[PDB]
Amino acid sequence: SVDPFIAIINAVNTTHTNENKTSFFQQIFSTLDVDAGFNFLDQGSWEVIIRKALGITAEELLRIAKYCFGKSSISNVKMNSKKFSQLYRMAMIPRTL
Amino acid sequence: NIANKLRVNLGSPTSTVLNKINESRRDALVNYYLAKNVSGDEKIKTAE
Repeated sequence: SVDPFIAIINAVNTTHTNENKTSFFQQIFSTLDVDAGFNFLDQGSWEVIIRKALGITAEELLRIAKYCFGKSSISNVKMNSKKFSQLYRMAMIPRTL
Repeated sequence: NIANKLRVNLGSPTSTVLNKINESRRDALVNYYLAKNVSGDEKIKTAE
């Protein structure tokens, strides 16, 4: 549909609208924050919910974070709605196939 | 820790395991609400 295709190409839809209750971002990523700190060089409590959403293992998530950020700034990333697209993009193209 | 990280790919919000989670949670919550924290002037002892 429209929202996963947008989230593949651009920002995940974070605007709560005249839908049922919420946006596509809180529908997929159950409880996170746009513009939050993410030390996914090591781990966090978000790391459960991102694997809930995308269906990734641990080292495949580490490799999918090696790309789309480079191997220099994996530690301190302030992920807005466009940086979650970098993770949704590389991990929903396989599962829709 | 183990309960927070067995929730990773298991216990999805569209499944049947979370129904059993909720059924085991209501049996604790109803009995605890019968134990404490109501207006105690009313005789509320059972689930009915």
